[PDB]
Amino acid sequence: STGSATTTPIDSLDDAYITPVQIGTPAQTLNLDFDTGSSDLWVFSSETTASEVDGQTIYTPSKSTTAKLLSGATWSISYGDGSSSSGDVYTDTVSVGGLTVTGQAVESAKKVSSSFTEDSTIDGLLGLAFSTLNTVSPTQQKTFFDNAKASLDSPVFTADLGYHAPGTYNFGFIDTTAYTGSITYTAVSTKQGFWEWTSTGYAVGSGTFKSTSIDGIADTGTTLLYLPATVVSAYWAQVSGAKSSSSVGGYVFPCSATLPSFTFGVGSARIVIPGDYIDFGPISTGSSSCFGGIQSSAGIGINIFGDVALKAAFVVFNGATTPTLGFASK
Repeated sequence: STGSATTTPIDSLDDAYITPVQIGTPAQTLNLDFDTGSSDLWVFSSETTASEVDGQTIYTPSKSTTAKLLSGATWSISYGDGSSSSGDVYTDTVSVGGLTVTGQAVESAKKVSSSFTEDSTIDGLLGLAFSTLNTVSPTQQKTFFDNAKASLDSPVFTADLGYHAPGTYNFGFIDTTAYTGSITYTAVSTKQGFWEWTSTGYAVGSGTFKSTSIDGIADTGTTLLYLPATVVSAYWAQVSGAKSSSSVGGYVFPCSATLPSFTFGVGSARIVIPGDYIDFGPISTGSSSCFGGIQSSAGIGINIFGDVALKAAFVVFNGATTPTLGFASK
């Protein structure tokens, strides 16, 4: 089997992407944030504290003839941005782009933190990291991809995120029309539960490539590109007036600037992020200070190849017995 679904930016900055997902019988369609940096499929629901729902579409398990309470199971998750959610668990039928999994754990939120409530466009998350990170207790649950893998034509999914435009998540096949050149594959460590790999270096604009190993994660659920402070300083030093602002929380730059591109290495191959992809717009409405798309990871503990980086490539998440990542230009 295969599946193919369109993923759409939630706003004019590409802050996140939502993909329609069918849950239950008859189908209830929710728009979920596919997140290769976490491993829980959780939704706003009829159980969510009413004051914490503000415009989202909810899953109502009592209206699904295929829903079953997973007795005793609870979940609770906290993300790198400080947001969180928790609740109980049902199993139900879940379909993405024509690909159906029966018995998928659907984690029903009883509580969500303010940033989730405040974002009316995201009805939940669909985790695509390794199932060892799933938070369900006392019996850990598998991701949608893990449950689907054996049925897929090939044990892979691909992320093709657009710049200010829709893109595609495919399951079970590699669309050879969706990229240019060849796909370069690189080793993955699953020891932390992430799609963790080592970039071979970077360049700023037309500058020379610096060969240096940068360990990080391919994370569709993080907006920006977080890299070591040395790399990020080298980038922003090429932008007149750019500076790190402790009050804003990162590098800002004059909105009048034209930004240089940023290249990262994948083996001997190179992925170029155009300068425009690094512009996240005014820090507050009407400001002439703009927020940068490349930021320091120094306070995180891990480097993160988020959407800013991933949207410049066609990315293969290869879930073969030994997982690997593939990157192609497009």
